[PDB]
Amino acid sequence: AEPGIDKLFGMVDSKYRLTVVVAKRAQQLLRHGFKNTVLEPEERPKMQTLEGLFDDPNAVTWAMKELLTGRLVFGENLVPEDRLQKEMERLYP
Amino acid sequence: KKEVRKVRIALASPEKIRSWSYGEVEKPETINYRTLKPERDGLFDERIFGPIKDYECACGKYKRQRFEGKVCERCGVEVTKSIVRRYRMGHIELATPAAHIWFVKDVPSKIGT
Amino acid sequence: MEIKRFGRIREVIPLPPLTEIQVESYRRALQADVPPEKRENVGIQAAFRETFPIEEGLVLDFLEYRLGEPPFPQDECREKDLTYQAPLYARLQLIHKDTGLIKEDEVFLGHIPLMTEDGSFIINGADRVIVSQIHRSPGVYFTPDPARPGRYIASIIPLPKRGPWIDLEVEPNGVVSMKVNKRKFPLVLLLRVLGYDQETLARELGAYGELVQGLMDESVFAMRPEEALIRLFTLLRPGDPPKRDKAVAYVYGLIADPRRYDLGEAGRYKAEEKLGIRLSGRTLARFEDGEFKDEVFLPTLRYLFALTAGVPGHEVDDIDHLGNRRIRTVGELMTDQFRVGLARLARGVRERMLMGSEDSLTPAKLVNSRPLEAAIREFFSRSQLSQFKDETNPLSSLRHKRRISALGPGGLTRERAGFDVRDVHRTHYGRICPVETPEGANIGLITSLAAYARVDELGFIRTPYRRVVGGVVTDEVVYMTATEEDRYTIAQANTPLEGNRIAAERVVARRKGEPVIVSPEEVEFMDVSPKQVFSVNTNLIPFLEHDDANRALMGSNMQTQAVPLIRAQAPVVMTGLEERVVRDSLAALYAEEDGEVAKVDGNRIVVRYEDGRLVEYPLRRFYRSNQGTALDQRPRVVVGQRVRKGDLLADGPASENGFLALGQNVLVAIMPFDGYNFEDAIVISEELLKRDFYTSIHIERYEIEARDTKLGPERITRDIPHLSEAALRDLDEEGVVRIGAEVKPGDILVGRTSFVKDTSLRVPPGEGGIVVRTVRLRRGDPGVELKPGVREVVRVYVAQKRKLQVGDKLANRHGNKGVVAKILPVEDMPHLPDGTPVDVILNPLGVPSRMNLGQILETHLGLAGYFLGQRYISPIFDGAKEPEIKELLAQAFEVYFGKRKGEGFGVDKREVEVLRRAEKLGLVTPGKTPEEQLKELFLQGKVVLYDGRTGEPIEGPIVVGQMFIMKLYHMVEDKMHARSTGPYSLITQQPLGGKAQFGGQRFGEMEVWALEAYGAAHTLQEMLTLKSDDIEGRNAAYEAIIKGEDVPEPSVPESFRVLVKELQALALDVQTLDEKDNPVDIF
Amino acid sequence: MGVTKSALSTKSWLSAASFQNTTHVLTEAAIAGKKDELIGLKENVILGRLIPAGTGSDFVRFTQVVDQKTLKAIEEAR
Amino acid sequence: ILEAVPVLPPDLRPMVQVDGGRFATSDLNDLYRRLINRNNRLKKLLAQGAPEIIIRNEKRMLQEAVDALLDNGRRGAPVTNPGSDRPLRSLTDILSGKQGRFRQNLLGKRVDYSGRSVIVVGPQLKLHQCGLPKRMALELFKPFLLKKMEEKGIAPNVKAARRMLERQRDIKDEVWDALEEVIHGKVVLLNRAPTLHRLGIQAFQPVLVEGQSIQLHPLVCEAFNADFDGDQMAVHVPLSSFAQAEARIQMLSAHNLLSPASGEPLAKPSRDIILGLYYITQVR
Amino acid sequence: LKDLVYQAFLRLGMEKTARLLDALKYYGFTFSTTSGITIGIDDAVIPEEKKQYLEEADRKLLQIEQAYEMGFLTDRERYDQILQLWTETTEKVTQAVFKNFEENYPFNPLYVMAQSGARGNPQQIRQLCGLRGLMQKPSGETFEVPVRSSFREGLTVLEYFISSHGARKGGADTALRTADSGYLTRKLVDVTHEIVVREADCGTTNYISVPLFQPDEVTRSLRLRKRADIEAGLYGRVLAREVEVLGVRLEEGRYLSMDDVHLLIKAAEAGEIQEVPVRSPLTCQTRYGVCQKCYGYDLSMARPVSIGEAVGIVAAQSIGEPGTQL
DNA sequence: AAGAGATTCCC
RNA sequence: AUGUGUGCU
DNA sequence: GGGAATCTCTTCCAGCACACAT
Ligand SMILES: [Mg+2]
Ligand SMILES: [Zn+2]
Ligand SMILES: [Zn+2]
Repeated sequence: AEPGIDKLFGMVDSKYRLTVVVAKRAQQLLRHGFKNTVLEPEERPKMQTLEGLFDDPNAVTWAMKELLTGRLVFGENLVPEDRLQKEMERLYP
Repeated sequence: KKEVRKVRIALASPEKIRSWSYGEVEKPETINYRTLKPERDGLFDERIFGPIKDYECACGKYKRQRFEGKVCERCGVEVTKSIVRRYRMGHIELATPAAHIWFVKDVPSKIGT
Repeated sequence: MEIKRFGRIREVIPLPPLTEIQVESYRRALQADVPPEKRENVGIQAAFRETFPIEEGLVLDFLEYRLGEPPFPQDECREKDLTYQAPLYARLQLIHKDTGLIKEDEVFLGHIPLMTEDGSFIINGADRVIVSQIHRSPGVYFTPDPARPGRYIASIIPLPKRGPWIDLEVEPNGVVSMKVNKRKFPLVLLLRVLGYDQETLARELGAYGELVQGLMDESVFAMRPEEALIRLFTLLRPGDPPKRDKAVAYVYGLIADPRRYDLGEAGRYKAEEKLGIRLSGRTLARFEDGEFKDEVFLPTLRYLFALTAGVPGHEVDDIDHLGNRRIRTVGELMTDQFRVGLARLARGVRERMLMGSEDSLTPAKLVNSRPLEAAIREFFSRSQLSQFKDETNPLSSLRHKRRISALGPGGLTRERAGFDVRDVHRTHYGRICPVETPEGANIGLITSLAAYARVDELGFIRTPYRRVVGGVVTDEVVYMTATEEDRYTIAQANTPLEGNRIAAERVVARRKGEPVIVSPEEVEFMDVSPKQVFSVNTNLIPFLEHDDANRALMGSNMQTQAVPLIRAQAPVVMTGLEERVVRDSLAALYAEEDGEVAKVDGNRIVVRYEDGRLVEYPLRRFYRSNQGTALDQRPRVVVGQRVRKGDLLADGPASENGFLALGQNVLVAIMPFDGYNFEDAIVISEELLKRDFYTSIHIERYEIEARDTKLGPERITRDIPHLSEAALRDLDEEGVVRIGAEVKPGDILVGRTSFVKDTSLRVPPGEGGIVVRTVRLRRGDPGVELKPGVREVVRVYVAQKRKLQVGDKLANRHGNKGVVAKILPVEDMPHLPDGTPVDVILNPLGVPSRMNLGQILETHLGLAGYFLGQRYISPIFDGAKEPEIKELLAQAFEVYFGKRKGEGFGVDKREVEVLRRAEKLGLVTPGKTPEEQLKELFLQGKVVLYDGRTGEPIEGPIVVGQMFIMKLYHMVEDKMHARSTGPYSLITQQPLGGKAQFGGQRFGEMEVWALEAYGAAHTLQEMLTLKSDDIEGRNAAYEAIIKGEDVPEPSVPESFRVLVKELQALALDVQTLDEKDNPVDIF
Repeated sequence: MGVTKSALSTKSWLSAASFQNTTHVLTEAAIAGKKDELIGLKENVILGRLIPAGTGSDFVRFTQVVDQKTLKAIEEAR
Repeated sequence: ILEAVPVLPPDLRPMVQVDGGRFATSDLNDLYRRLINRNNRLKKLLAQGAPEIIIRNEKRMLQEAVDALLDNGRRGAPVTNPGSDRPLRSLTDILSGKQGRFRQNLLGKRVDYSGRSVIVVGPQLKLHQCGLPKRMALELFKPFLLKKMEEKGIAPNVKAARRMLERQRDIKDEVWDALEEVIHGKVVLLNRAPTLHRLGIQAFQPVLVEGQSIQLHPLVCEAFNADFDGDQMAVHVPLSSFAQAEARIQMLSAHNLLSPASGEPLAKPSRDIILGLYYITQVR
Repeated sequence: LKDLVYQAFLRLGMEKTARLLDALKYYGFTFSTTSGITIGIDDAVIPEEKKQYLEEADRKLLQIEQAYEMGFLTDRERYDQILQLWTETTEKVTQAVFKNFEENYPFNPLYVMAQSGARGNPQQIRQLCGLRGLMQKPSGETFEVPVRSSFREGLTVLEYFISSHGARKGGADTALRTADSGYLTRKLVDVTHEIVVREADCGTTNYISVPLFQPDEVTRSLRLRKRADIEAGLYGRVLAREVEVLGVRLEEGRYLSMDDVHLLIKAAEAGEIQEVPVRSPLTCQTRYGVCQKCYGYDLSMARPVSIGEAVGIVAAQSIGEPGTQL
């Protein structure tokens, strides 16, 4: 099983909506620095060798455990296309 | 025009035939056995099709990326990689008109009907 | 060791030489044995005088023939890509119409492959073999009319494919229709060709069924002697009426189209012994004075009326009665092709008469070397009928020779007609195994010959039957044909007998192929032994009567892939054939004559023949099998010992002291274990690895060619142009790597270059191992082929020994296939109260659903076997039974338990608990003593077992014992792929190649459909381009991951932009409109 | 009409171009400017674009996700 | 009637050196060759003289030659001089056929990052995961492992790391641990032999197990009909994070616990499981 | 266990039922090794009444046979007579097998397998202890002499031979159709790939009434439709107009779970509703596609079908997979 | 190669 | 790169 | 104008393998 998927599949209209959401989140989370995460202080995914999942092992794990909390919001039309891309590379390294 | 939606198929006039063409294959020449460079304005010439090399031209007045969308003054070589070669068409101006056998040989004669 | 047989049916005759169908056929097929004046007209010789006296001034004649000294020996052919053939000489003279007789004996008009004493012909440097065929025996037959159950139709089959297909049908109207080629016509006209008068005909046919009216007539139509020809031609061959028909006569005559099956053999014996009475010549043409004569046509008509009327002695032919189906043996296939070649040779000699200069022209102007060549050449190398000799072990090879096929030259069997033909017909009893047929698709079309069964020249299988005198069984063995078997009443071999006299009031018998229980008198014959029903592989299965037919199939088809194990064991429970198997299969080497031992070397055994002769024997250690296994002979007698004639001297690749050893005798406990024996997967002791129980020896042959290209002559040198001396530490010879070295995936095997970049030969991603032999065929080659352009080849024999690992395929004789799952160490393995662990763990859930109780029984006997140290011989249906096995078990128990009872130990607390539970189970009887309870359990093959990893006893007794288990020819390392990014092809960007990577896995419509079904558009698209044929994006991803960034998707689909270009090539225009109809750039 | 007689004549000529005789599928549609509504799967798969279903469905494909830290920064200049 | 003949781009017709100096030229080059040989022989011909036989026969020759380029085979069969009696794969043939540009992507295409092996029970692992041998894991995840090896004190940079994994005895603890650090939540696709229904391919999370064969969970056997007696299963890796996302959500085994055919659990207890359970819940 | 998993699925969830599953997979194994369930030669306990069930058969046929020789019945008639004789004999012996266990040997290693969902099959267990029935002749007929023995005891030479006839046919029936696996799925996919659920709801209100009564068992006798069929013609679907029955009102346009169908059948047993109104792809509006309400449930689970599912492909495959089993 | 469809010829 | 053949699924 | 016959074109199946041959 995966981190509380029944909450997820229900959190959206179509099950594929969730896939696209998780995906694009992981993408912009990896591309614009792994710092625009919305749950990095204590409630954050971790690993086993050291505890170094705090940095950048998996991009999807983070998305799935991110949406679990009401920190983000999906939708069809929310932000103008170009502007989003630009300001997402501005506000982060 | 950024989102490809649907595709249509139709016959092409001489004009539209030549429109995708960037020059005429006026020779039956392929490649010299010695100089692997293209031959006499035939099938592989950089003038009609594209530069056999990457971003570099024929002679070598312009060689790098800085002048990306520029054509040389003395020889016409505008350059992307070995892709522009593989994406540009040439043509052949037949002496006497010839009909497309596709429309001739068929179960229903597209022209004989 | 030692042996105890149970079988009490006296095999009154030993089993015939197994590879005889391949050998005897070939020897009789040519007069190379006996002098060219001796007998044996048939085979090659026959083929001669069929197309030999080619009358025109052209009259050749058969003036003897001889050949048979090969270009190169048995093993040198195998190494140099040649054929163990012999040049064909054959003496040929010419006689002109006028005077003068010019002769020139030997003409190098081609070659002809010889056969090893085992039954294989080394063609094109590869051991190949031709199987036997089954088809309808060419003759006259009477089968019912398809749509009309009222009348019947005749039949005249004559092979080959060229040669008419004649049917005779009494058309419901009344008139009789001749069917030739396909067309029909009034048969009475052809009757008139042969010079029949209305009267004579009216007599002969008129005899009984008035139906003669149907044909006797045609007064206006049949009142002309030789005009019936002139008219038949008009109505059959739409053309000109001169003498062309008087010549087509010959075509429905002799020599040509109809069958040349000798005067007295096939056509004769078949015809007479079945129908009619007489045959006057191979086929139907006696033409004294141009006139015609016939003998078959009239009995065919006579028999037709007889059947389609009253009862002149029951006239019903059965299409697959087997007494109607010949078996084309190897020698027949060969001689047939030889005839085919001689035919075109004859066409040439006909053609050349017009290009003759003067008179003489015997040697050089006429007889050439192409038709015979084309005949004998394309056959052994292109025929669907000849294949790779399956040499997994000697037994498998033995099977592959004795197998019969239907699939053949097209003229007989097709690959689009089955389901009905494949089924076990009645007459296959004793002649063909109803079990051996290889499973899966194409099933039933391939059936091995039964054990005691053997071809009788005529083609039909013959069964050994013991005839009986009234009430006493005769010690006479008559080999009967299917057509003759049904004409009697035969008893089973299980029938109670006193010496040779029946001892039961009711005898189980079979009439015309059906169970009927009769009296001791009506017996006239008897089955020799129940071993005659099955093909030897099925005869290798103990307690066969206790296995399902489906299971026994696989069981009989498992041996055919039993990898020869370095330390192999003979079965602990066998049938008795093994010892014969190894000797008839030419596995090991036996003694030829009585005497003592001279020199037991690991390379030779010298023998003391009492006739002052010591003959030399090679013992051959590592000879790569055709399959990939290894063939080893290891000595078995010590220096200074007296041997006997026919006694072994060494062991074959699959023999232990002269028995068939195709695997191991491991102590198996049948019980569920964690999940490790889920399905048919098999748990295994680590112990078996510690004492190398399952270990093979494979030799992968690599190669390279030195083609002399013009841009730059390729050449082999001990020089690798670019980097390290470390890689050349193995390169000993100048170009060749050393022998005895260790090569690994990526190691350099051969060094050579071409136009200077390195194009050498390295070890593929699979595995190398240890080099054992290196062959090199230079330009100065003492008589070899060598491919065009190539200057010299370099082949390497890299051997390696592989142990039983997780993933290898394991199975038995009873038929249980199954992979190995986990190799639990010795500690945490089920072990008896005695310090003895178990070797293999089989899931019981695999037993009931397939009904193969055989394993259970071999295990039961295997218990007594393990504790008494003695194997057993249990024949097919006269093998062991319950009272016997239980009895022996009772004996072994005394050892297994008495040892403890004496030693100062007794009934363990655990044993007590297990017994207590076994009571409520209902295996033991309540009331006895613990020792007696354990005795009862030990009788049923069951016994207390400890968990091993806990020490808690498995609450419930389970059956343990030593069963026979082989390792199958499949392994894992043979099938292993794991490449991420590697070679592609210039011609196609789809990845494949074995340089440093294996090969990209195939993606079919069935996979794409699954990904599509899920809705994984990204994974699918990524699969169809990014990791396949799109090159632009391939390196995009490959660069991306290198830096640790996400895989970039492809913005512009590649296969689209290419197709646009391809579609614009023609007069077609591909316009990629926008959402609201506007042209959109793609580039 | 049967399954195969049906599928043999889908308007999506991209499909029939694959299985059926290519030359006639292209010829018959070339004369009459046939707009291939790139809707069918097998249709849209020959090309290489993502497939018209699942994670590629129009209903889903065009979707965006952001957090408050960016939602605000965008909220300002809007 | 086209009076101008469009010529295909170069690389779509690769005049390419293969080996030893052997030149594979797509037959389209040899087809465009004679078209020019007759074209310029017709145009030049109108200039000098103008015989009806010569010129008209020439027109027929042209009309034939261009047809050869378009649809080869409708009129005899143009062949390269005695050596190959094959007709040249014309433009019409570069499409229609099993190996074309319509049947192309639909059924073919050999994947890149992939493999296969013999199936074995995987008792000690859950539906979420599966047993995959070490060697496979290293090879399949070569590049990820490279980068992460650069992230740690395992290798200087990319190239030196590529040279690190070159020979088979170089694989040290460092590399393996890093290799576990590259996967984690990463999921792989496992394919069956004849794949038939949707559940024919299941995603699992790789577990670096020894041995050599692929280890698979018992329950999903009945799913894509797999028995342990010598069968072969394949394996891929959804590289893109989008592909990873869809794979571990809709293609994962633990999330597909019902058959799309009918509302029946297709991961129910099976051969051994049931026997064990039934044995312990009955009365005496 | 299967039904338990199905219920716990739609009750406890998906990710949970996974864990339940693996718990079963663990414990069941671990216990199956402690049980000691094995297969011995004695384990296949032969029924006690064998000799009598045969005796009363033999002493029966002996009479019937005579009736032929006297000239009472015809050829065909006695052929069918022996048929009925052994047809009933084997079936009766089977009961002796399955009862001998249940009575005297409750925990029979061969019994517990065939009983629970483990390997094993009724008529198969009949073959090990009881006797094999009459086998098939090469043609469509049957041998008038059945294999009167069992695999446990010695199955005789000739008997094996007469069983081989059907035994080989089996292979053809399965192996000749291992290749047909790619044929039906192919044909169906070609006409379906265009279909995908890419809609929320359509503007139509057309339905079908899936009948709850099979009219055609005997001549013309109306009666309850099969326990199975109804379930697959009503599960996870959508109504077109509210229908109240047993005492609870079913919502309009409601995604019926299995229990909905259950209580519906119960209500139909009393004489309430003969049919049920339902949305189906058969009557959608979407040209290329099918909407959400029209399709229904299935999404590898019991959820409303997601918007954008590749339904056509899935359906084609689900009709294709068990094609070869025919 | 075998089956189906289309075209041509004869009634 | 296609055909023949066998082996396994 | 219709019907029958003959010729031509198209379909030609689940996966891997090992082989050989052209
Ligand atoms: Mg299998
Ligand atoms: Zn320049
Ligand atoms: Zn709808």
